[PDB]
Amino acid sequence: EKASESYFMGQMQVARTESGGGLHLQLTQPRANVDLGVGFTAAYAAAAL
Amino acid sequence: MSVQIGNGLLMVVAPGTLTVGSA
Amino acid sequence: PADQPVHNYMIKRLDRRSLNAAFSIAVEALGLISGENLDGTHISSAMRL
Repeated sequence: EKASESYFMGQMQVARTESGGGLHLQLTQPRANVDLGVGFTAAYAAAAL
Repeated sequence: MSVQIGNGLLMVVAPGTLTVGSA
Repeated sequence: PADQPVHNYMIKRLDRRSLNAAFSIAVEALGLISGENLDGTHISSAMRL
């Protein structure tokens, strides 16, 4: 639908670890969401097979 | 708009090894 | 019985997810980038590039 999901994106965080002489970076981005329509807002049909 | 001045900080903490060994 | 106009009050709770991708880096490449394995030669520039 026109706007069927509230969706929030966080601030990206990076965290490493010196495992074997070389860095090992691990990027991470927290994010959360919530529906924002009373009643149903999406539906599928299962056409083919 | 996300990459390397805190990913700056992050990689090259590198050129510091003594932090000398002597009092 | 003539129904009186009904009201209500409903709330909704967020859900929290995440994402993460990672990438490593070799052990001697790390010496090449910083400069501790760099030599004032004509080859090591090529490897650093």
